[PDB]
Amino acid sequence: LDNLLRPLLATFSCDCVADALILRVRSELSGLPFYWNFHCMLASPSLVSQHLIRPLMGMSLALQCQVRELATLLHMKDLEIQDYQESGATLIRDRLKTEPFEENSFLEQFMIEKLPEACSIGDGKPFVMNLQDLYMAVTTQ
Amino acid sequence: MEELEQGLLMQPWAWLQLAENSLLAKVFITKQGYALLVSDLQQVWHEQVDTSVVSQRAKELNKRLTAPPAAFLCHLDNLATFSCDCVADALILRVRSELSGLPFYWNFHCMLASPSLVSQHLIRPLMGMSLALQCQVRELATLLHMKDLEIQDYQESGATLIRDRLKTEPFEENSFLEQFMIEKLPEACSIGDGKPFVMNLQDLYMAVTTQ
Amino acid sequence: MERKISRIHLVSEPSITHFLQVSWEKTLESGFVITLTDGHSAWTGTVSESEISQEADDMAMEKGKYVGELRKALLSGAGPADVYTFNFSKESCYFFFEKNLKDVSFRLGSFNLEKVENPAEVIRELICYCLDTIAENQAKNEHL
Repeated sequence: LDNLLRPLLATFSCDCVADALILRVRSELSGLPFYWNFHCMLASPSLVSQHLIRPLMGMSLALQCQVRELATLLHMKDLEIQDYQESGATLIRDRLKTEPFEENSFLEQFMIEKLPEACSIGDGKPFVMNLQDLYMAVTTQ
Repeated sequence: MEELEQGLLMQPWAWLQLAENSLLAKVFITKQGYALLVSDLQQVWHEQVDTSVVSQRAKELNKRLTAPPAAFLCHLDNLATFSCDCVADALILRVRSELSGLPFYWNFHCMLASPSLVSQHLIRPLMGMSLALQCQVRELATLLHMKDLEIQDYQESGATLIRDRLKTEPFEENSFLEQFMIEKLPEACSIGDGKPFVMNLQDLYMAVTTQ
Repeated sequence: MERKISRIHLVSEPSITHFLQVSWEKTLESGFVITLTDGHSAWTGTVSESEISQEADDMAMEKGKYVGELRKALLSGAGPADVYTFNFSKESCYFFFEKNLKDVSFRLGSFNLEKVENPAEVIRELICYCLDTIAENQAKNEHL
């Protein structure tokens, strides 16, 4: 079961009976057919808090701190290009001039233009690819 | 009442100072009734109420202190002393307020929220917020990389720095995570009492729910 | 014993000023006799110790603080913030009174009155006391 699931995280099927989820495995262990059913109840509010709500909230806070630290980083790069143009008495190839960063306008452009797809829950797919190394870290912490 | 639920999905979370702990609460009030979702960051609780329940429960809690339902609701919209018990899983939330120069009582009869509303009001929004915040990190990291291409053009031809304290190191995202994870993550991911959540994330909460 | 005459308006009757007379033994908290009149007719009734305890327990407040609200309503003790409102059928003789805030009137209590049989006479007594009482506080004032 471990060696079957590790690469994938054979065939599977998913059936609900009242509150309970059954996950069915058809595969082969040796050349012979292997069958399993997982029998899952609804997770308790403890588990959902510990595995989902709390870590997901702790990730959003830490990511908000990332955005803050990247905004102070951005402004510190804007003081630096200013110090070149304004007093460091020089120019560039022009094709690379960035706009001065302001997090108010960064957020308003982000939230009109990019939010519709960015917060897409979808298949949960992109959460497992983009966010897990943060998830493991937040949970440890 | 369907519009009360719809308002609720898109209301932000407030933070409540009990004597006993704190709570997080999102509420939507109209003249029609209210809907409320509460959490202590371990559990979640729900109530929805129309004006029929308002004038009955207020006449019980406040025997002779008459009003139309909508005037009580209007005062709760102002939002006092908070206490609670979990009795079974009624988080009964007991609220003492001042209105008309009279002490007032409301008790919220909050049952364990359904897993479906926990999904719609927390997990899905909170996930959607983490993905959106990560796209903001991604766009600040492209913006930081773009400002380095710009600043490297200066470093490539003439253009010395004057103020000997304006230097930026070249932005690199893996190492910015590495330092954050040791120096910043302990504090920043701490749930605490949920005041960090209500203080800085409610705009994104409101946006992601409306998306 | 103490009494206190107070001027009020019924919501039934905007332009008619009514007079409430309350009469009790120094603590209003110990219960009281109450009279209403409108210059044309009169009505009377009574309230008691355990009723006022129960009625403050009824609103979850400290007794004495609730007696405060009763002084202020019934005895003209209204602070600058306080507006009070009076309701009465003369037919049923059901009284009730209230305070106005929150864009509402809030009930503060209810009485069974009875229509009084000698209207002009309790009126006569009532206003003679008033002529006298003005005159007593006047004589103290002159000296000061």
